Amino acid sequence: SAVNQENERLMEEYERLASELLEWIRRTIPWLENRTPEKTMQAMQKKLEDFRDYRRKHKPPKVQEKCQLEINFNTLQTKLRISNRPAFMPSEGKMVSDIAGAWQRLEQAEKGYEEWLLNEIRRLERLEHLAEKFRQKASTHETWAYGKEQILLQKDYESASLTEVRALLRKHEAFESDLAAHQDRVEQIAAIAQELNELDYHDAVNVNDRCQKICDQWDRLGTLTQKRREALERMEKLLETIDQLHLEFAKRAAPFNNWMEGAMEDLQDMFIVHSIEEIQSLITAHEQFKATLPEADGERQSIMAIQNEVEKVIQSYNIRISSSNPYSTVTMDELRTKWDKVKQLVPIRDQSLQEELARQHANERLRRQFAAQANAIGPWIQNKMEEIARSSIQITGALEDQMNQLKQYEHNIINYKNNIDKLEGDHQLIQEALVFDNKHTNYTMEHIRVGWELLLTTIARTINEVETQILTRD
Amino acid sequence: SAVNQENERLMEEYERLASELLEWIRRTIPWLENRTPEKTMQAMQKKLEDFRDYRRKHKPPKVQEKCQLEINFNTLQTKLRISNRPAFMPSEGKMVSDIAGAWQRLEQAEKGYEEWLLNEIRRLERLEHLAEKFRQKASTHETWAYGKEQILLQKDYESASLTEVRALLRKHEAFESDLAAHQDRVEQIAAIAQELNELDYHDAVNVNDRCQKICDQWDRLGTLTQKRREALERMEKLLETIDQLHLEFAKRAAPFNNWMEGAMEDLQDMFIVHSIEEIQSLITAHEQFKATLPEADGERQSIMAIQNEVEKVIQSYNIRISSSNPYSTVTMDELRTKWDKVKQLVPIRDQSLQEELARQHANERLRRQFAAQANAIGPWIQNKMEEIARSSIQITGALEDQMNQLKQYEHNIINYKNNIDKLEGDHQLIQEALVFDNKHTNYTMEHIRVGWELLLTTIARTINEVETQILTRD
Amino acid sequence: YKSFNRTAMPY
Amino acid sequence: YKSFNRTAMPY
Repeated sequence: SAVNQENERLMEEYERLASELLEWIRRTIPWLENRTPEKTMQAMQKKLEDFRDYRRKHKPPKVQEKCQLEINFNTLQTKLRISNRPAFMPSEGKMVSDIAGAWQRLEQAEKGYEEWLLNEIRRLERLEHLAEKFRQKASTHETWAYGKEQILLQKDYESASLTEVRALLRKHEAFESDLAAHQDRVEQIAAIAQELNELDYHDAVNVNDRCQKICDQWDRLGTLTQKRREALERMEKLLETIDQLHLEFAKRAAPFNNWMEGAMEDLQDMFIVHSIEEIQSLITAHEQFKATLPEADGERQSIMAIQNEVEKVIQSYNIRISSSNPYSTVTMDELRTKWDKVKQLVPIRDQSLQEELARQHANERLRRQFAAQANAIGPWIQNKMEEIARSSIQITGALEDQMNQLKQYEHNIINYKNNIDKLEGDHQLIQEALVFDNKHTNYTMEHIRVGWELLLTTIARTINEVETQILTRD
Repeated sequence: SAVNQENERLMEEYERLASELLEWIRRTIPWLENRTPEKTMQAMQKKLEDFRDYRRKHKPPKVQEKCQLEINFNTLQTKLRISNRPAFMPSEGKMVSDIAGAWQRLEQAEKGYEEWLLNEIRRLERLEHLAEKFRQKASTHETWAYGKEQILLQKDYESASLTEVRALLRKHEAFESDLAAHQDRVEQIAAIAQELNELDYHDAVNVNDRCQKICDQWDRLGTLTQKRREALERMEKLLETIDQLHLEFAKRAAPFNNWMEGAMEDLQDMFIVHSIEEIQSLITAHEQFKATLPEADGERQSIMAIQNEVEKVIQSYNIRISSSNPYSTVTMDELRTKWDKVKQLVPIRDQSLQEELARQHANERLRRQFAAQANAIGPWIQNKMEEIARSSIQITGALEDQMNQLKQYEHNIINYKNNIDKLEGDHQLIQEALVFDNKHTNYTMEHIRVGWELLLTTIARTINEVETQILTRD
Repeated sequence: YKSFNRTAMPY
Repeated sequence: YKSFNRTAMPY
């Protein structure tokens, strides 16, 4: 029984060594069937080294310890066959058929533990980079649009001029180019939030919201930029059409104000004419002007229809600003009151022209009645002088027959005295009216005056000469 | 002596009647030789009626009274010839020869009294109308130019914009047309003062001055209007050339600010590449950008040379106004400090690109040394397994000759254990560097792991199988 | 004698 | 795996 005790200390070796690796195989099987991922990537990096130490340090001894127990069994069962001893049966379930099933399930548990950790850290690696690139991109574009909505809402242009509105439009033009450059920024952030949605980020709850808030603001900026452009282009086209009317207003306001201011001097301009044609020519030129009054009144209405159009523009489009012309110093009141003064002066000029026409007619009436008498008295005296000249020489030697004719001529002259007095009145009236230019007659009052003064001097002369010749002859 | 007393009462009649008309002829001769004109026209109008009453009322009796005394003489001297009485000789100088000389000088005094009064009132009439037309014209044009000189002096445009200066120029354009319409007004007043100078107005002393003052102001207005136009056209052409530079500034400021603001994101943009070509392609595109830095720096200098030109314009022409751009929100400081930030980020991007290139090179260095061992250990184990497979079947029936070869293969495997441990280190290092994509080899650590684990399991198996076959054969 | 008398300019 | 990595736009 010396060899009988050797087998007892070798069969308990297989029983103790089987429990040594079965207690290890039963403690690592729940760990190998874990497959529950961790949140951080660093945790899975350690979990791969935990599997690595198992694969290069704890599995190599157990691989050898699997067939080592099989080595001891395929020798111990040959020892109890040579000296034909009772065969060994292991306790509870520490048998060869049983241990093979534990390693068959352990090698079935790790049929993808390395491949699970690798493609979990492969996914985790992309999630960790995309998470920080999202925070980077969504903050640089978050901060860009701080205040962008409120500035787009500004209604400053409601009281701006065509200069400030065009300048505003060029500033707004530049912001549109600035906006365009960020389309690819929000396009990128939308795709980063989609890749972080597909890869299942732990905080994709707040990324779906933080990205939709940014993408929703972008929709607001697109429309707001076109709505402010719609208001700036409308304000630009309202002040542009107001300037077209303010330039066209000033264009015809000055020529008309110069014509009106000029016509006021000419309507009052004093004059003095001594010819009936001299006054007529003034009426000829004044009645020519009287004809260009509906012609210029039509122009006056047209010029006012242009400043009434600018008040209509501000009213219809409700863009309450100063309807004053910054080009012309000619007001609508000036064109109303100045015109009334010009129309008021026309009957004054007509009245003063016709009163001078009446004067020239009265002056010519006096010239005509003076010439009728002068061209009858003048030649009557020249013929009465020639009658006396012929009657004062030779004839019948009888003085008494020439004394009859001399006292007859004397009576002819007495009867004509009244007709001379007529001319003195009409002469006084011509010079009282301030006329001295008589074209119808050649004789003046003085030429008749001397003819009559000669006529009476030479009748009494030749009468006294015949009276002395009658006495100095007895 | 009854007829002797009749001649005494008839000779004293001629002596008394001669003194009656000689006292009249001597009182009217100084009046007839007056010819001293009066100031007013109304005074000469009366002076003509004074001559008229003399010509139609006081000369007609004296004409008859001249020859009436001659009638009495040429009868009285025939009476003292019939009854031969002493001839009559008039006292002092009341003789026939003497009275003829008084009337010869009286008719010589009035040889132009009517013609002097007529052409004095003819001249006076024009002087009286021209005097009131001068006062009318010189007051309407005096009042027109009240303040015209001071307004022309206004230096308001020194702080006006291109809008206000063009508008000012259109207002000034209108005043030039207003000025032109009054050239014929001052031309007329100059001719009225010349006609009042030729006709000798009593107050032509003050008309020569009052007209030269008005004509002197006109000379001032002509030059002043062209001097203010010279200043308005200069201000218009200075602000016009400043706007050409402010539009050209904004034109290239936004594209450059968008490029600069865009390049700042791309210089910091994070990335992760796992290929040596993946990193190379980034350096390819970054070094392309590094080449368009003198290209855009030249553009940056050109854009700044345009805002330095507007400061040069205000300085050279001394028209101190705001040199700020009302078109672009891009300041010169923005273009200086933003550029410095872009140049500061280039070595950061170069540093971070090259550090990742070093990583990719180190990762490929590890891939290459792992594949060199795997593509040598893998095929060595597959050839050691095939050697044992051939050595474990048939051969010499002697087990001891196969037991020699089995324990020889065993030594070959022991000597190779270190070479396997090498791969475990380099495998750990590849996954420690986060690499899993090895293209050079087909085998992973696990494929070598199972080959070695099979190799030791099947050496001890076939060794124990030969050991049982040596014992169960005696 | 010269004429200084003016007439309004028709439009 | 897609590439999100961006490169600076040359002028």
